[PDB]
Amino acid sequence: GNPMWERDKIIVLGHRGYMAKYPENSLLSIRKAIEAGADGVEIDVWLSKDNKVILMHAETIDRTSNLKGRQKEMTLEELKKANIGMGERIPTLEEVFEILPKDALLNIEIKDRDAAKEVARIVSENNPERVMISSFDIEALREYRKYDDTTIMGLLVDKEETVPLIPKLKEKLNLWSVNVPMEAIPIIGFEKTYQAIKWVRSLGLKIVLWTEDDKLFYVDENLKRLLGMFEVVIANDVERMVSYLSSLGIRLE
Repeated sequence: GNPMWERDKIIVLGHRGYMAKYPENSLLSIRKAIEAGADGVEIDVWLSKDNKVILMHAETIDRTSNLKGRQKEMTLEELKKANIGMGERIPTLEEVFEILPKDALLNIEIKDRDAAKEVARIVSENNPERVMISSFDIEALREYRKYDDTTIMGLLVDKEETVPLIPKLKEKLNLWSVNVPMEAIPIIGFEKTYQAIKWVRSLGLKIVLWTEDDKLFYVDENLKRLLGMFEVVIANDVERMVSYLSSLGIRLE
């Protein structure tokens, strides 16, 4: 189907660019991720008051920037006025596609269903084959699918009750993957998590693994025990992940 995401090699993306070492959701972290050997990056996007797709994880700029405010209620000039760490400014999605290699993977996490239209447009101009759209918000995935029905799409899951719904969401939304947090292993148990992933894969879905704490990849060799059950890992520390996967012999470089 899609040779950019369907590989025999494990895909490594940097979480918010490279948030273990550089400012999150910044243009600097993105370049740094690619140079450390990431296949690409995951970013969080919202829609600004004046209709620009901007990168930011939280619903306010309090925590990562020196200013305050809800970015949905602000314009792009007011936002390019923040410092998000190391002199970086809040980037727009267009700036991200300018910075990235034209072949580099981009996992856009839509945090704002209002952004779906603009995200689909920008994406159609910038080589969609290398884009994955994901969201915890099903209505954001649904809205995205009104504009673009071919781009690779992943459902992010943070609640146990979403899992039985996956077969129907797969059909409603033409899902390629389910994006699973490593935190599920402690919270619901390793074996339950394993069986759940096995079941999702039996539906013909691929698996993206993410986490808020890269320790959870390495403790109790959680990721090693899942070898063969994931296509993509989203790592806060790209260098550590690339080395680790090299050390297992499964991913070159």
